[PDB]
Amino acid sequence: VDANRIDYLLNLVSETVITKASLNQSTIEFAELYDKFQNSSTIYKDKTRRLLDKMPEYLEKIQQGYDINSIKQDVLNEYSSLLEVFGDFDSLMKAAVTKFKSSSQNLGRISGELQEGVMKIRMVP
Amino acid sequence: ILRVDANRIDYLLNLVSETVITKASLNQSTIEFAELYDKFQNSSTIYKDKTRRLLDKMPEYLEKIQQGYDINSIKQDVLNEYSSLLEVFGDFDSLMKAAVTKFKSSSQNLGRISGELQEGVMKIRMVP
Repeated sequence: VDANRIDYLLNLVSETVITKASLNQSTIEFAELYDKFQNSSTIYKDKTRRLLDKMPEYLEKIQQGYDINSIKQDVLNEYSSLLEVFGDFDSLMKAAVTKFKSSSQNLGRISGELQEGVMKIRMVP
Repeated sequence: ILRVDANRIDYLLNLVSETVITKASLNQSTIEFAELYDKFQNSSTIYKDKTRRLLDKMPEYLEKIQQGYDINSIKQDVLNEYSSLLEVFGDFDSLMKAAVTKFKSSSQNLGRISGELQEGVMKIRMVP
């Protein structure tokens, strides 16, 4: 066999180990993203329960003549942040998907090269 | 200008086959996470619509109770908005966790295969 053909196979395996390292890093990124979603989900579900449980106190104040605008001020000040409870989940997720897709596609390219290269040595008599 | 063992080349073929299988599984995991991103985006839009509606309704509904509206209808509608909001992402947390678990499994398998490929390809090289 050609010496340079075997050195190409060694270089492809080197590319595989690097791609393996990047894919491992991607598993950690997606585990972190799962944790972030799970935490934000539990937090919003807990906080929205607290909001509903607060409503009778707001009613008591209104019944005593408290300004409804002050109630609105209290509600929005405490609870409007619910809108952002997931933080940067979506942008972090999109970036992690893009990075994972690139590494996975590169692995496909390497594996195709490995397949054809080793298959062509299997064809030498 | 190199000599290689035929049987070791067939062994490397089986390692490359395992690599291709793992790659196909990793590709499906990229699609799974892309689907989950899209699902999060769609459900997050609904989540914000529902949260804005609940926040707007609460002071309005307090005023309506004071104006003499049927209080049960107010309580019921708040609870109905609240349960819709609690369920807006459905089983996303479980689906995301399962997707991470599958990806971790295939990634670890790739690490094992890559170690075997490294030793396998280096040992086919014989002199003269």
